[PDB]
Amino acid sequence: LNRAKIDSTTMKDPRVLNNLKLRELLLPKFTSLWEIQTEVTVDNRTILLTWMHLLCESFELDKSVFPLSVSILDRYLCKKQGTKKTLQKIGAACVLIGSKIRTVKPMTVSKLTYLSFTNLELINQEKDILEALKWDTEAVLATDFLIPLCNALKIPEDLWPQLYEAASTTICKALIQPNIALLSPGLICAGGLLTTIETDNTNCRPWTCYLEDLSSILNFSTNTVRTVKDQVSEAFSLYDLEIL
Amino acid sequence: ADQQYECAEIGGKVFKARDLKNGGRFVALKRVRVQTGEEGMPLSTIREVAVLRHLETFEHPNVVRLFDVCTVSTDRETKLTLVFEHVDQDLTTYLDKVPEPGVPTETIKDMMFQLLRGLDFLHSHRVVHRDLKPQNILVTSSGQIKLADFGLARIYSFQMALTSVVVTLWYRAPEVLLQSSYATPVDLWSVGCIFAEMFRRKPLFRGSSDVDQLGKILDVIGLPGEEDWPQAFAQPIEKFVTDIDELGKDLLLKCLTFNPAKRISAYSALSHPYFQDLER
Ligand SMILES: CC(C)[C@@H](CO)Nc1nc(Nc2cc(N)cc(Cl)c2)c2ncn(C(C)C)c2n1
Repeated sequence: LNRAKIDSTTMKDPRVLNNLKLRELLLPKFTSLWEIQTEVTVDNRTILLTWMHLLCESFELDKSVFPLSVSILDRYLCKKQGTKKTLQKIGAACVLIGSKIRTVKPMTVSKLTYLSFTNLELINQEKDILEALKWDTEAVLATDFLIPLCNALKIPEDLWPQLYEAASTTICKALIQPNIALLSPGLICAGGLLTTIETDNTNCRPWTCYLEDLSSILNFSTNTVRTVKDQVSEAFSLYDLEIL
Repeated sequence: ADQQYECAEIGGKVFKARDLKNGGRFVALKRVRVQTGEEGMPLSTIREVAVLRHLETFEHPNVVRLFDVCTVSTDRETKLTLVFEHVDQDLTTYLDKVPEPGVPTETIKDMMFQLLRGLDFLHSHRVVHRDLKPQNILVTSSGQIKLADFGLARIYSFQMALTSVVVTLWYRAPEVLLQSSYATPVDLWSVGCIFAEMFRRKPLFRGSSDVDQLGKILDVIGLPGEEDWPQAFAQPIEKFVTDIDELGKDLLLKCLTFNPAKRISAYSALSHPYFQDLER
């Protein structure tokens, strides 16, 4: 019931942003998404992530379960092999691990099963994922950047509830699309925020005025920011339950 | 039968054992019970392992180190062993065994310094260790501090849900007792209480229940005005904490501040004039 409020130590400290960028440099350099795969393709990914998304949205999980469960999925599928006839089991066990880490009331096995294999088969899949990644499950999520970016662009605290709310929804849907997987979490986030600030400016400065700055905060070029704004926005458009 | 390691105990259950990989070293083996047909791997363990794995390239001196996870599985269940570095002593047993006048105050300073740094590290990576207590603070033979047991820790994010249950009552902050939002300040409360428990070699706020708990707190800290309250129930801290030097009292109160928004943080506590006179 209780939700996390503003914590200056974790949100206003200039060096939290610094560490997020640093720990970002840890996860792998994705040149080609799912390249190690023989069967399943990127088209398969989009359907499965659409379902994984629905599942989090419908069971009302914390905004950060889905990004993490996507991260786990990709990482996992750089190491072991997936088959089309088992892809759902994999993605099911990613949300299981994810919800178990980034949310207060985890998803249960007796809930992903009935809503999708037996439970032992889910449990073994949780056990196989974990041990393949050597239990290194956490990661910098696009979604962890939202507030540190807001604070650094010196947006008044008063707006963080609504902005947070809209931008995480926007980020979480974009992450369904294939071309988003390769971007650095901080960029995905930057883009999510710009998109939001634009549609419903709402007692807030015009997107333009934040580009130059994000460029300096993140340390990318103004052009590569403007492109990621447009990429996230387009990815968000592409969302479609019809595809399942 | 003990695989790759040589294991009747020292505290699932924790055991002291050696490695046959290395030159016959020393590791801490944590055996974890994982009941058959439930939810899969325990929530508590995944969280703990993930934090320690996530930050291990920072090789930080004041956090405990994880080496491996076993996983071993017809008839048997899962068998979860976690090998950690061995540390010779926790703070509790240490405080108990330290010969007379208690711990030299120089130890009190440097150990508290080391603890606050462990915390400053964690919070700056958005992790809140929500379970500080003397059993969870380990001390090496070179008097070195190691935070342990991360099974209640997590990356905090704005607007995330929370259980209303964190920390042993004896070290729980008012925020949690009053059933409100809690965050990093929850660690400094424990720090406040460990800092006292060090000088006086006995816990400072000990109760049977949550209400009781909350009472013994307001006993000392005082009942602060409405401004700092988010019509129920001071005596200067020196009464329960004799042997404390004047500058340590300021830190102590600063961490044992009722209003969470007004509490001292690990970062700026590290630069409170109390630690000024350290050795470096
Ligand atoms: C009761 C005991 C099992 C607790 C201490 O609170 N756990 C504990 N205690 C330790 N140290 C210890 C060693 C001795 N010989 C005596 C005491 Cl009291 C604690 C440890 N050294 C490494 N680990 C792992 C979990 C990171 C340790 N874990």
